[PDB]
Amino acid sequence: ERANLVFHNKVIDGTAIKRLISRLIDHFGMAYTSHILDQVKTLGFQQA
Amino acid sequence: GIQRDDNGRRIWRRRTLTKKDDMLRYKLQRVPFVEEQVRKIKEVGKVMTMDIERLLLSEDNRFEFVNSVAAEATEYVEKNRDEYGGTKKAIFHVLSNRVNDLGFDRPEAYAESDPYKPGPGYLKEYYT
Amino acid sequence: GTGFNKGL
Amino acid sequence: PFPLFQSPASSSELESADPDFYKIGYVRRVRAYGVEFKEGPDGFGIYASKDIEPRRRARVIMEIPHELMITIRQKHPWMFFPDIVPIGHPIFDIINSTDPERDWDLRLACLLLFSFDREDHFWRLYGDFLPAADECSSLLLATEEDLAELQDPQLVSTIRQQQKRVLEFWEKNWHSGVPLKIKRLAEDAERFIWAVSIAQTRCISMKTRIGALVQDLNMMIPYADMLNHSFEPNCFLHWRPKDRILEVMSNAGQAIKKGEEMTINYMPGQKNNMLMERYGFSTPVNPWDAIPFSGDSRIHLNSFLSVFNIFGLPEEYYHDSELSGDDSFVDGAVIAAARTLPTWSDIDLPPIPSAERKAVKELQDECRKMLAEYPTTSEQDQKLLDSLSEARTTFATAVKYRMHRKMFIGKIIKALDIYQERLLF
Amino acid sequence: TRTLQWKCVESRRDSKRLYYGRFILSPLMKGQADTIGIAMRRALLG
Amino acid sequence: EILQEVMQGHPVLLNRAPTLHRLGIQSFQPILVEGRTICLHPLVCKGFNADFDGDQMAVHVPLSLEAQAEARLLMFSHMNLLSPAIGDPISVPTQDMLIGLYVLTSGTRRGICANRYNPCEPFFCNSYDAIGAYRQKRINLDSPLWLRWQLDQRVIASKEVPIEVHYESFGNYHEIYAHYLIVRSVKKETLYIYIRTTVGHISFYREIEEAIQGFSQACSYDT
Amino acid sequence: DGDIAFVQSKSFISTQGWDSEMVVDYRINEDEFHKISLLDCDFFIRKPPDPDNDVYDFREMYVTPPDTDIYSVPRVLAPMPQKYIRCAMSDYGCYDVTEPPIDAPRDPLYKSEREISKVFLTKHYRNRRLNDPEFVLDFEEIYVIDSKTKSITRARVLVTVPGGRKRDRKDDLLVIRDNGNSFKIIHVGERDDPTTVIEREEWTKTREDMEKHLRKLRDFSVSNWF
Amino acid sequence: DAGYLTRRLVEVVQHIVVRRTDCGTIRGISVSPRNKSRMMSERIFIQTLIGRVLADDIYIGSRCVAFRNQDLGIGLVNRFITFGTQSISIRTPFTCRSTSWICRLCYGRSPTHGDLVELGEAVGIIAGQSIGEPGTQLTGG
Amino acid sequence: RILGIPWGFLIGAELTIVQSRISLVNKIQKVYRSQGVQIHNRHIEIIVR
Ligand SMILES: Nc1ncnc2c1ncn2[C@@H]1O[C@H](CSCC[C@H](N)C(=O)O)[C@@H](O)[C@H]1O
Ligand SMILES: [Zn+2]
Repeated sequence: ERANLVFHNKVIDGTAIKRLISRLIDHFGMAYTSHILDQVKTLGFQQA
Repeated sequence: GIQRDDNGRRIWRRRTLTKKDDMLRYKLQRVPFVEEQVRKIKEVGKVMTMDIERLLLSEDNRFEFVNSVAAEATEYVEKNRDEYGGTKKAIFHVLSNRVNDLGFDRPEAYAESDPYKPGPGYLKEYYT
Repeated sequence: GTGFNKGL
Repeated sequence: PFPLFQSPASSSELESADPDFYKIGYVRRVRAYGVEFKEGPDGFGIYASKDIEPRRRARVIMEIPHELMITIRQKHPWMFFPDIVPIGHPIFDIINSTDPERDWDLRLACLLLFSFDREDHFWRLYGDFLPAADECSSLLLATEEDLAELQDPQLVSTIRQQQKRVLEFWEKNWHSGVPLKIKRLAEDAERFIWAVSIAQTRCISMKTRIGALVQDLNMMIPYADMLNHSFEPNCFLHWRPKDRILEVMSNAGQAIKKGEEMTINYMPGQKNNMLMERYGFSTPVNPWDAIPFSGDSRIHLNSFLSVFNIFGLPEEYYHDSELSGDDSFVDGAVIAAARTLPTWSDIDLPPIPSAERKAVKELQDECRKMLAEYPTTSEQDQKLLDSLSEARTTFATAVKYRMHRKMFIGKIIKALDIYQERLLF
Repeated sequence: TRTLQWKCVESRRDSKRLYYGRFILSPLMKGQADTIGIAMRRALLG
Repeated sequence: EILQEVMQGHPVLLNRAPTLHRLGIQSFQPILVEGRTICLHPLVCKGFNADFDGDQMAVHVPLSLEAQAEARLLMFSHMNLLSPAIGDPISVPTQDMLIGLYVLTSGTRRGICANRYNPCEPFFCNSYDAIGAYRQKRINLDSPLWLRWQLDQRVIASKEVPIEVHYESFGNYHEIYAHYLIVRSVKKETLYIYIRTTVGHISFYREIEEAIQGFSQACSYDT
Repeated sequence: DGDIAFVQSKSFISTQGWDSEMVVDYRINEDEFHKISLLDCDFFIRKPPDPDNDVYDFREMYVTPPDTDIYSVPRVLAPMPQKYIRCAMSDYGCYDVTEPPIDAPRDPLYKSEREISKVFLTKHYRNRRLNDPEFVLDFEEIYVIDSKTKSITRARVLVTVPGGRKRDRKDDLLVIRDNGNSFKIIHVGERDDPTTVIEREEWTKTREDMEKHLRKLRDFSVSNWF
Repeated sequence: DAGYLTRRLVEVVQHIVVRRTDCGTIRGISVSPRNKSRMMSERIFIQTLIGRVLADDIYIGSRCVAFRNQDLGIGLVNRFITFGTQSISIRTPFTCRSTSWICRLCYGRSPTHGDLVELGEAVGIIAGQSIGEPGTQLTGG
Repeated sequence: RILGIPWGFLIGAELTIVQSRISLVNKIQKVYRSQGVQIHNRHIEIIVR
């Protein structure tokens, strides 16, 4: 099932990512966001 | 209401979606490249994490839930002392059973083996 | 927490 | 025994539902586990896709998110959850100008018509799977031809009383001076009658906790109304408050076989006249159907209860299957006889078989009279239905209601017959 | 004790234009598995 | 081997002696690791304020089955993501994790920073080709590209009228927005959408979408 | 040529030459009118019967706030036609993709809605039907329905295609620009790439911003651009 | 200094635990959005009303938009601002009919779990740490 | 002195209590909001209570 996210196109920063985590928790729950954080952590570390 | 043809069989109007749903075409697709993620999640143990929350969704107080789990886990170990010591844990068996009670399928106590383990003396070193 | 009431 | 050697490759009236029916809900976080929707001449229905092996606790069958439903408080003030009516919308004045206890159906009909007009509302899609004016079995849509055939002055008077109440409400609130946003909801009087019929035949009252607030809501849950009614249901409705999900859960420790229909009890205990008035259907196995009877003659119900393996208090009358072995005769219909029949009982006083035998025929002597009161017989009506090929569905239900009542009289005649002879042993 | 052998552990075909396959190579001495995996990935992609 | 299976499923409590927050003590699932040092997750090292110029933690193993129950079900990091002070996330990416994401979403150079002179790009049918082309060094991370968008309008851009509408005489008209191109028609209702973006935005969007799908498939309640 | 059948109805009430900011007491039959829904107003244009809903009658038009019954008279700013014409209706606006607050569970992460600020009615050449093999849009006659002013006008269109009124319409390419105010007809072979259109607008904006940023330096007057 | 302040803060409320569902109070702190914006920002005014349990019904004309003992979300709070109501009474620890404990409704919605607080939560100690933890975080004229 | 014995102290003390409650929370929130620290009023009202 396709997830109805929002295609962030401009930029993400400390405040932008913090809002996204807040919205992901309030929509998918902490179990989903805990996995999303790990994928985000790997993506951020890899591209850095 | 009731309508039948010459043969006597009943003919009814097949209720079908007359209009068109936009979200129908935007959600039936599935991503093809999550084989490594789903394998990692099961191996790590995050599959129980979702199950733990799922049980809490139908619960009223999370402090009563853990007390009930601990009480049932103590009951399990008393009956079968020589089962919940190693690869199987008493608490994990309770969580797996409670998910299976809802009608879903999980491995017993979420226990997983290592199919690629070469020998008995070889233990999987973790790449820190 | 878990000690509220007596666990029952 | 190899799969290649084995060559695997009835119920024709039931066909699998349109895949879009589940898909339009599936995209809205609606999950049905182990069940599938099938449709037929009678209507929709949920049938198990596999054997449901019983577990320690109830098994989840279906989940419906709150945002897909239409909910209104049963008690004033009328607050709508998943709020769809905008502030200042004229439809709220129509809703607020209703009887607080008699017009619950009208307030749901206004929301139902309002939801169909809204473009973003889910019910504008789910409304296509609702039965039409002719397909709906509600007696509110029936005319005098079906009502006269119903053969029940009390039930007909109530139905015709509701028709006047609903029609006059439309006349008051859908005159020529209404705004177009209100007029387009009910372009003609007939549509509003259909809206009330859906509201009456599909409302599910339930006490739900939404956030920190607990209240009684006249809900309009989709995919859950499709569950048919049975006084011995195999599943029930449970409201999960943390995620605002309505769970359909099969009874704990009960096995459901492949293809078995999943049913819930719309009402705890009611007579067929109430079901016809509300939902427009009747069940011959209703354990609450009554019949007027003279109190002069009575029997020992304890003997009557035991001979059919009926146990428990009258509030919890039920039949034991394994004790009876097969006993194809006993059903929910004879359980109602244990209540509606005049009976006597002392602490432990045994009955007199001859006196009961003197009274069983006397009891059955009266029982033949009510069947003679109705000009048609139980088999005559069902034979007519098979011969009938072009008529309104409310006509069939009216036939069924009098047929079920006649059989209910016919069932107890046999019930007293077997009871009388079995009393000797 | 063992010799360097390979085997396909997973193989899925959940499309007509999407095939999946997982392969194991073992035993490998320290540092060789990374070299083989890096070069094979470059060969597979381009 | 016995120790490896014993720790499996038995949570332990990690405590920072100069305790700072409620997260100063927390429960993790231990895994036997090489070396003589305690490896710790980078995200939780911010909840512990665990600087890596020197730090030593005290670890306690719950013994009673009740203690092991509440350690796993109340103190695990996957159930404590919001700080009770105001209700804000605590495991927000920081340091080079935030730098890497910032670089990904730092899109194309625009205007005078992209062209030397006043003007006065590849089209990808799906995001997989855009990622694949990036792997094959065909395009850069910040190089602009057009992505054929099959979903609905989803990108967050400033609500502005199209920069320019190319209305063909046969009924097809293209609407050039600041960030996407929409091809509508009068005869038909095709509604073709092409998003002007980079691989970085696609990679970031795909990472979130794959994480959700990967978690859903692993926790397959449908079966 | 190809004039549409000038039929007459019974409810036809001509609104031409009426005050703009005044309402009409009576209520119109929406079935007889084209319903144009915009962000700030709902626009009604008389709809003569036709196999396809392409014929417009600008003799009587009404403007109302969105989903309201109190009709009014639009601020006509151009000589609207007195004959039935076939107009291709294409909206002009923006997508308001927003992130609503999440309070209820499973609330949408985003809310994508399209806001219409102007609507363009492009007359079919010789009132030819869409199904006609010789169909082509006559870009000379374009009418703009502005939501903000609740007014309808005629597009000021500049024709740059060589050939004059006798040119071949198949090579025309209307270029709407400047918030739906500048209409220019160019040859299809001169179409700008969508990448060029975006870069051209970005280059102009950033160049002006860079100059203002550098203007505050005290050696700006003795510096070059490059 | 902050560490010393934490010990005093947690001690005064170490005994406060959510022990009852609804204490049955009727008095609620009344807040109005029209006399407040003159001093503080509107954004923080939302946070004061987020997670609160309404102590009385709120009406807009004959329309009822919120009920007693109903949790306040961003959707309800934004509705109040748009339609300019002023008689907003909410349940706060000030309105609870106790000082050795606090009920779920009077406290409100737990920030961590996004739902009504659960019985037995050591909510006093949480409040103490929520204030002491930011302790280590606290010209042109 | 304006009100009687059973209500001179009843609402008089309440006025001091209520006025102090709103005053105390404002001053405490003034420090934290100035320093860019976001703390819900619940954690402060419990202390003030
Ligand atoms: N047990 C039962 N026996 C007969 N009809 C039933 C029934 N339960 C429900 N119905 C029918 O369904 C109506 C209630 S709404 C239930 C949905 C309906 N069964 C459908 O197929 O769409 C009743 O008015 C009656 O017509
Ligand atoms: Zn209280």
